[PDB]
Amino acid sequence: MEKVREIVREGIRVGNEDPRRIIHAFKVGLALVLVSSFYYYQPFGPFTDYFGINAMWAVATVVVVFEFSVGATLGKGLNRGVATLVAGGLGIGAHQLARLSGATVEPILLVMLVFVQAALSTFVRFFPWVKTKFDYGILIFILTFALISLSGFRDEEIMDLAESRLSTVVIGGVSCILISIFVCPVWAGQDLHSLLASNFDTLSHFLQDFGDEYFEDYKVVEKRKKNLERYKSVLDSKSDEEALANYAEWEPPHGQFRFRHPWKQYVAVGALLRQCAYRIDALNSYINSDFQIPVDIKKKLETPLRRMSSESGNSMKEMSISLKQMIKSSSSDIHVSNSQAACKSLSTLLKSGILNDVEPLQMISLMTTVSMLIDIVNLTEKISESVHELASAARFKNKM
Amino acid sequence: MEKVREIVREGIRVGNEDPRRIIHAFKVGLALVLVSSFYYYQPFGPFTDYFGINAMWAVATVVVVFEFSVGATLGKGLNRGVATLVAGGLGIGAHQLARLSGATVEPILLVMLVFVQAALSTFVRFFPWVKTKFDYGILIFILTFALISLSGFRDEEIMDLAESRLSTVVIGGVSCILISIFVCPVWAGQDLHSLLASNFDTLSHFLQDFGDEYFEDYKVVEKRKKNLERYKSVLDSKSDEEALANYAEWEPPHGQFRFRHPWKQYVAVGALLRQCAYRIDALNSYINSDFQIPVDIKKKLETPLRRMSSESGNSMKEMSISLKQMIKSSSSDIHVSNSQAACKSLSTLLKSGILNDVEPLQMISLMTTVSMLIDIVNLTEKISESVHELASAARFKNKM
Ligand SMILES: [Al+3]
Ligand SMILES: [Al+3]
Repeated sequence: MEKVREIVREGIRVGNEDPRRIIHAFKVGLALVLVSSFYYYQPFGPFTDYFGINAMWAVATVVVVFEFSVGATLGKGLNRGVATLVAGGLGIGAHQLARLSGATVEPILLVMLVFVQAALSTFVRFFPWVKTKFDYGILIFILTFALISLSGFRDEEIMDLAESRLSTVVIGGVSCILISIFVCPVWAGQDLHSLLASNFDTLSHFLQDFGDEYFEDYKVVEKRKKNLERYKSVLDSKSDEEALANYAEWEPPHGQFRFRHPWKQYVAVGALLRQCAYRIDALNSYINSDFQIPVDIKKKLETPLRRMSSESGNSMKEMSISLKQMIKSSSSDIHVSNSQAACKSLSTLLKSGILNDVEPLQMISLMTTVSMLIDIVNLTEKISESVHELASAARFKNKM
Repeated sequence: MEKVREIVREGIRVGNEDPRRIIHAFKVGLALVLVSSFYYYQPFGPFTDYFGINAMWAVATVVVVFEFSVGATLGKGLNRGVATLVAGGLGIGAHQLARLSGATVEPILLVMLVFVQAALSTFVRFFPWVKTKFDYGILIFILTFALISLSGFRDEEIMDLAESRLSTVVIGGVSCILISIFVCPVWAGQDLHSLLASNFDTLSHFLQDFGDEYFEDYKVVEKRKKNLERYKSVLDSKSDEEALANYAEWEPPHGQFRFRHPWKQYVAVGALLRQCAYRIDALNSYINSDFQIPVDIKKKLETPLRRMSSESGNSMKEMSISLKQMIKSSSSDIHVSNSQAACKSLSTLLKSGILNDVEPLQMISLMTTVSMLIDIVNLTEKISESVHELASAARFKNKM
């Protein structure tokens, strides 16, 4: 009874985190009902020959092929389709040759050709190009060749069997793709777009909050969560960006997104934000340490550090705003030039010799923080140029 | 002809990088030949009822289940086995109930139970626990229930069909696992162990080379590769560590490794090395910059920075040596205490005021480098304690 309560509240939070998981769970069952009723009630005619010979394979296709995104099922469906076509042609050819050879060497020769192909294709599944794009196609290539060659049929039956396999894969895959595209779509390109703009938002949050909280019992643990967990969620999402980009390359043009859309540029901007998260991680550790400088030693540098941190935070905020609405923007340029002027003001402040009355270990912590902020300012200048190049590549609208 | 040359040399380098890919490609074809000859020649008797009714499903199982590691195929095989057992029992039960209800409502009630289960299981595939361990088991659960419920057989035939499905999954999976375990094994626990010791080695390489090359046309690009690519290979391997740990939790005890072996501690030590790679990344950027300090300004600090960097490099080297031979070691403690004494010597050197005749922008770069080295020294102290706790958890041998 107790673990029943735990699993129903776990289901409650999994559904509450994204409700499109509930709609995807209904779309899978709808595709199963649609495919099974097509092969049972047989609408236009009582099809025979290869049409209604096998119908468990259509349900196998729909269960395997359906996926949460649109590019995920389109990738699985197109891989399964072309692999079944090619391996079906090679399977009919293998049965022709092995029948032509002999009558008792025929199971021997067929199992040797299956050994050779499997070995050949299992080695090709370690190539990096085939690994990132078409690994499932090579698996279905092995599978379909070994189904057709190692069956116990003959020169007509094999032909019917190959056609049946090809036709039931096409019907199951097309039913999956039409329900995926036309009911409630979950585009992976929109999820990559939203994940990028959310990452910009969390970094802007830390920069403004560092501009305040650098110069100050459960509230300490609350702000500990609010600082640490956000940029630590940025660092652990290299893989999510990689996966959504591989899916979003498969999708058709929808809405605002053009047919050609630069997803590799999205992963490049994600990598630059991860470098900013490295520097933000270093700052956080120093902030949370126990060895803290006396506060007025920071208060003699409190002006241009506040200006640098706040203006780079506003630059990240304006870039996230311009990516959420897909426009070309020029607010980030003004907020970047202000941080550049603040860095030059700090460089003229440091020659004034205001740090000649300070212990050098405090100077170690102080010059670490100044170096981290200068690095983050130059990094946000790079991300501003890169987001501008992404905004011209995707042909964002020119409204502003 | 030209792309043929390109693909054969790509195959040459893919085989040369790891030759166990060639042996795995032979093991897959051997499992296909073994399974197909078992179902064709039918050794002990001409089995009937459920034994030789279906034999394409054994080859489907062997193609899908076989994987490069040992824990990978053991995970796929055990997931497929228990999912086929449970969904077979529920499928026979569903056909019993739907036959008991009516005679014309029976296809309607069967397709509604398939809709409910698919919806129920596709929602559970978003849980994080089920996602990291048993996602393929839930997929085979959907598949086997929908094969048994949506067939056109009746009260005896269904029973034979369920048993046949269960028996051919067990035979294909056991043939895969015995060839995987008993021919040439590729253990994923040994690959995680070797990947950890290699990561320690690349970090030790950078620390010694930084101790030399901090104080100095294609040779510049050569050492650019030799510095940059190593620690950048450390940073991009969070996922590899995660995947090999999930596989290595499935494996039986082999050789030196005990039945209980702490793979989560391996991923914890990998995370601490990734923090060291963050700090090493910051140092590299400064080293490669164009704004360089005049060299004698570094040469007045050249002594304890050399001692700190070299002793932490020797500590990483001794930890990698002790992890390659699986012993408990005490060389890392002496090499850590030397770096601690060097840090205190630097702290007494900085109070002497040798940095009062230097421009403060040069002091910014200098105090950045000193802060990075102090952070790396304290980090290697943490990794030394954590590798000691891993070395007692796994009960390494006490030879030294
Ligand atoms: Al015909
Ligand atoms: Al019987």
